[PDB]
Amino acid sequence: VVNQNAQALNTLVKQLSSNFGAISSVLNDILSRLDKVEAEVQIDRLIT
Amino acid sequence: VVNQNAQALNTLVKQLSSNFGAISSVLNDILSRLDKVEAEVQIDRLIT
Amino acid sequence: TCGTLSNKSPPNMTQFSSSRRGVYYPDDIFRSDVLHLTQDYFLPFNSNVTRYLSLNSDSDRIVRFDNPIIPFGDGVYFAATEKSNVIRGWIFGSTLDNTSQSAIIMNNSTHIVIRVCNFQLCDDPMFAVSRPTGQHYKTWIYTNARNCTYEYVSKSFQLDVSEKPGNFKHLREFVFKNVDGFLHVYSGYEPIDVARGLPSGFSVLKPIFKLPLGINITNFRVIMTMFSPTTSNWGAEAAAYFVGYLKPTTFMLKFDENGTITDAVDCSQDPLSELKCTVKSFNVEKGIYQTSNFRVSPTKEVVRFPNITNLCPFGEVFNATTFPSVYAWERTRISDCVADYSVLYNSTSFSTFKCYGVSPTKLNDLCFSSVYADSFVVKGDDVRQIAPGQTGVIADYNYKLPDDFTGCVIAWNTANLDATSTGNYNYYYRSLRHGKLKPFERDISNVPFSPEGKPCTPPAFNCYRPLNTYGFNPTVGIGYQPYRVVVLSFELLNAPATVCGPKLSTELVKNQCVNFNFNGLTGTGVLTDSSKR
Amino acid sequence: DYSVLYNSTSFSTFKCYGVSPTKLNDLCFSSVYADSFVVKGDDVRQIAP
Amino acid sequence: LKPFERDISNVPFSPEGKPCTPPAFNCYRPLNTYGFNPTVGIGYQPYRV
Amino acid sequence: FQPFQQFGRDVSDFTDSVRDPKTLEILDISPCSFGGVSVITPGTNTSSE
Amino acid sequence: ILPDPSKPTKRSFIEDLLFNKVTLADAGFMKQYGECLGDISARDLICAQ
Ligand SMILES: *[C@@H]1O[C@H](CO)[C@@H](O[C@@H]2O[C@H](CO)[C@@H](O)[C@H](O)[C@H]2NC(C)=O)[C@H](O)[C@H]1NC(C)=O
Ligand SMILES: *[C@@H]1O[C@H](CO)[C@@H](O)[C@H](O)[C@H]1NC(C)=O
Ligand SMILES: *[C@@H]1O[C@H](CO)[C@@H](O)[C@H](O)[C@H]1NC(C)=O
Ligand SMILES: *[C@@H]1O[C@H](CO)[C@@H](O)[C@H](O)[C@H]1NC(C)=O
Ligand SMILES: *[C@@H]1O[C@H](CO)[C@@H](O)[C@H](O)[C@H]1NC(C)=O
Ligand SMILES: *[C@@H]1O[C@H](CO)[C@@H](O)[C@H](O)[C@H]1NC(C)=O
Ligand SMILES: *[C@@H]1O[C@H](CO)[C@@H](O)[C@H](O)[C@H]1NC(C)=O
Ligand SMILES: *[C@@H]1O[C@H](CO)[C@@H](O)[C@H](O)[C@H]1NC(C)=O
Ligand SMILES: *[C@@H]1O[C@H](CO)[C@@H](O)[C@H](O)[C@H]1NC(C)=O
Ligand SMILES: *[C@@H]1O[C@H](CO)[C@@H](O)[C@H](O)[C@H]1NC(C)=O
Ligand SMILES: *[C@@H]1O[C@H](CO)[C@@H](O)[C@H](O)[C@H]1NC(C)=O
Repeated sequence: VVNQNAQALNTLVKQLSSNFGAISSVLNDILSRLDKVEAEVQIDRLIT
Repeated sequence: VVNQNAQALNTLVKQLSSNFGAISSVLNDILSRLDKVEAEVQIDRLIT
Repeated sequence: TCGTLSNKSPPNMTQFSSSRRGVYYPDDIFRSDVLHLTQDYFLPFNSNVTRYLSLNSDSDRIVRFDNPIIPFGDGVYFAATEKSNVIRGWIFGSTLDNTSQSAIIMNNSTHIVIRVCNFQLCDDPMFAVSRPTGQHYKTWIYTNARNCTYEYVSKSFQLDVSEKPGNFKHLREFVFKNVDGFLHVYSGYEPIDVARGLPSGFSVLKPIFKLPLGINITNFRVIMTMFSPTTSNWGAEAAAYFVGYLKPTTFMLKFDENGTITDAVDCSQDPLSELKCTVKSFNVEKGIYQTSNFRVSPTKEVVRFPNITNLCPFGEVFNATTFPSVYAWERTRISDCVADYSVLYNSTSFSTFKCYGVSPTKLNDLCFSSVYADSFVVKGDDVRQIAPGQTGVIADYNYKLPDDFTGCVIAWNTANLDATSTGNYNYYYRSLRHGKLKPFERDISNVPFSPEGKPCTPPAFNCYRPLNTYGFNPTVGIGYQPYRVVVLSFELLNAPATVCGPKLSTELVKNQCVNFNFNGLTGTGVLTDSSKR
Repeated sequence: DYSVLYNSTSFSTFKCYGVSPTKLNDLCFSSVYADSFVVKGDDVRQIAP
Repeated sequence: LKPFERDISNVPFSPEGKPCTPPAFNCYRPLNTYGFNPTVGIGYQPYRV
Repeated sequence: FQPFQQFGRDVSDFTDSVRDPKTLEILDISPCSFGGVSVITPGTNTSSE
Repeated sequence: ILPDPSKPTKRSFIEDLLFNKVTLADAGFMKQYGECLGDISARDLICAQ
């Protein structure tokens, strides 16, 4: 029971490294590199 | 119980016929027809 | 002509609290019977506001009549409290000189007047009004208004002089915002009976104007009356005004059935305010609740770029005497320099400036681990083909961009250079090949081409020279005219910055929540020393 | 084969819908129709969905 | 400029922050004419927007 | 309605009312098939009733 | 199975075996405020959380 709940949180943080089809897994990297006109398309892919 | 588990798998395979808003339900048909620059947008809709 | 002043004290800058004062409708969307939580420039609750005054002493021996130039932030909360209608209007602008346009807003004696001009403002812009019954006399506001590009005048009204002494009876509240060229004015009115300061209380300000002024508003100052019984020895009396600055904050707003705001929570104000905003509700049952951070938001920004000052050689790279032929395009490293593109604006205008994986106006504040520039000339008709996934004689046989390209394609017409007839250097493209190039592959071979896989020993049937000249005569139409192209390919690796945008750089701020930008890597957080290696 | 044309004519526009121009070289089509006309160079923008 | 802002100022511009009185080194007239001669190529021709 | 309001929406953003621009009359908009409908059947292959 | 007054723990003897026999993934809640700003090796899934 401890291991299952520990593991679930560990997979949940690791899921933040997924791109979900954005140009980057990193939010600051999109916002650094793209303008709102087209950053928001990429940010919405990470949010969803 | 048999019927429910049969029907759950049958609906799962049939759900591969959905487009999910891609140009085609058929993955080979996107990859056949579109460049990687813009197939990936379609593939991601199928993947997700 | 203008009035003049003397024996004038400096402003004292006494400060007061905007106690729940100065809420306004954040946008034009009609909402009814809903709670809306929103981020916008609002005046925070219990924010400081700076007071400015108009008071004679026992005699003209010393006077306050405060019309300093007041900075305009992302916006201003302004409240006038008065009895004798002293505060007539405002000048909004940049320099507040005839060297730049300013907006004048006057609650003039019978009309609201809005004018945008290059104004020669008076040194102390004011009305003069004959005290006992004179609704007007003269307006020492400006000498000249040279280039008036906007005017508005409201319908006729009357003002009471209300010259009686004592407590201030009127509180007039305003919010000014300047967004997308519009000056937004919100206002509200409250009956008051107070001797000093702002009274505490909730206020919502309704939209009064959207003004399509288009001015660069960064400063303002108030226009006030001075009074005389004899049209001489004008004096200042009976008013104060308070200025507060809007700051980007989250508010939760409650909209009536009629869609009026009737309560608001400043989510940053208290823990109870953060709770109310977290549970999206103005009433909260007994309990313990997890609360989302509205406590702290970054205000300072730290921008830190390598101290390389040398500008990139784009003038040299772009204004070469001749470029490569597209079949023999040349690649060059660009390094240890500041990629200021604005140096070109005086010299070359680009018909194409299309960037991939980078937005062309974030480009000014990135830094790159490496940059390569590929140079060649093509038809204006062919510049289409310099993009990922294109096809045609250039993309197939001369210059292929990769599908994963990141970089910018830059092109400009050079008929005044490359299509001169004066002994001119010829430009060539490969027209025939046995296969398509790979991305950033080159083929400078000039062996004769046969459609059959055979040697030629030309001249022979089914043998052709592979390279065609471009017809860059000066007579040809713009599709056939030469365009120079450079393709800048970037990479943004975890490696030392080699080219940077022109951003100025600022001191470190540590142990505070800040915005930061290191070599274009930008975020928000707390910076500290570290044990990391 | 469009490469037959690369020595005769360069196209100011070659814009494809539902098919990418590169993959165009290795598809087959159940049918093709060609609609032919002349317009201003200024009007060519209007021939798109 | 910010969006939909205008700047009709015509003071002499220095690349240095310090002002000038022209004619002088390191300052320039900020405004340049378009060369809308009837001879110029189509990129240089005037378009109304 | 408020004097300048043109349409109204519930908490679902369902446009439930609109001001007729000619009459200035306020119209309610209902969904085209409000409420539940359900069909009782014995099996097909025993009756089509 | 009762507590022992000769021990600092107010658990029984059996209960002290049970509490030793299960190992917590974080060894307890107190990953305190200062503790994640550590060395490069001190990166930790609990700090990532
Ligand atoms: C790279 O070089 C090779 C060798 O010259 C090229 O291979 C030729 O390709 C065409 C079409 O595929 C054939 O008709 C030739 O017979 C090939 N040559 C040989 C020696 O086999 C190749 O096309 C060039 N380009 C790329 C991208 O590989
Ligand atoms: C004006 O300034 C002095 C300090 O120089 C301050 O002590 C005083 O209270 C102020 N009075 C008013 C009326 O602002
Ligand atoms: C200005 O604001 C800060 C915090 O909001 C407060 O500590 C300070 O007292 C205010 N100014 C004056 C004059 O009180
Ligand atoms: C602005 O006003 C001053 C004051 O007289 C004057 O010297 C200056 O010439 C005016 N501006 C211009 C562009 O003339
Ligand atoms: C300002 O008020 C005066 C006095 O009533 C009026 O005559 C004048 O028309 C107003 N301003 C303008 C621009 O009309
Ligand atoms: C502003 O007005 C003056 C006339 O006083 C004129 O010479 C100048 O060209 C005008 N400027 C603009 C931008 O219209
Ligand atoms: C809405 O406005 C009308 C007219 O002002 C008023 O009669 C009505 O009571 C108002 N309703 C609320 C909830 O304020
Ligand atoms: C290119 O540079 C030379 C010397 O620096 C200069 O004479 C020439 O005017 C420049 N050409 C352009 C188009 O800027
Ligand atoms: C800008 O170009 C003009 C010619 O149009 C020239 O006189 C001036 O010196 C140039 N200035 C800079 C900074 O390039
Ligand atoms: C290609 O075009 C040139 C004229 O530009 C012509 O001389 C040559 O014969 C043509 N060759 C083929 C294979 O079309
Ligand atoms: C036109 O609009 C007005 C006001 O919206 C309305 O009174 C009138 O009935 C409409 N139709 C005609 C034919 O006037």
